[PDB]
Amino acid sequence: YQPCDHPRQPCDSSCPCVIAQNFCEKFCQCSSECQNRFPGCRCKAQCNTKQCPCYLAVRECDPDLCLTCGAADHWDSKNVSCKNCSIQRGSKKHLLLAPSDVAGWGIFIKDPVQKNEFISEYCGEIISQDEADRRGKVKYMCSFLFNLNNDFVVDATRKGNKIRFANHSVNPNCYAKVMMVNGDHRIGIFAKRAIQTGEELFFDYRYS
Ligand SMILES: [Zn+2]
Ligand SMILES: [Zn+2]
Ligand SMILES: [Zn+2]
Ligand SMILES: [Zn+2]
Ligand SMILES: [Zn+2]
Ligand SMILES: [Zn+2]
Repeated sequence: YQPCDHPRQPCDSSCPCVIAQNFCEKFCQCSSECQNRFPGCRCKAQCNTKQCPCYLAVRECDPDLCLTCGAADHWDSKNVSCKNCSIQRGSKKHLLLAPSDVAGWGIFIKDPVQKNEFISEYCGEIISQDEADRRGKVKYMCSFLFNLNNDFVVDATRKGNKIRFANHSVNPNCYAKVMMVNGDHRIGIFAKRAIQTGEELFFDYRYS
């Protein structure tokens, strides 16, 4: 997002964040106490349903703001209380790269997953469709990209992780969410429906 910077002035009717109806983010130059900043949550635990303000706003919990859910207990890795810090923590479901049951190379999940559960971060560079076109004109052995939306693309060619091998389908069982993660947009992969162990993962490359 576009950070605001209006020294010695609050984030009022003249602040571009307030005008564009967006929260001020980590890199905005307003006070830490800016009323237009995201308040975080005060959940008991989990943070993986619409009852969590962070989850509802497509944001991971912030260790400096989400002080009660377990987001600040960053040293813990087992049966974690906040289920909305996985991208930050580098946690993912166990995945297997193997020949696809359809064709080429595929991804198989090794843990059962519920509808809308987080699977893995999809690593890569978020680039504009203009930079994606520029790259596609001029290359590597094999490139890995998908469309996030009408303006942005994720290129996993230079900075990807295993999940980049998950095949395309117009009837996918996975989807991507562009999420706010400690001031940065990062891509999360979630189950579209409940998936059982051993199932091949697919997502729609046209849009997610
Ligand atoms: Zn502002
Ligand atoms: Zn701002
Ligand atoms: Zn502000
Ligand atoms: Zn929460
Ligand atoms: Zn939170
Ligand atoms: Zn949380």
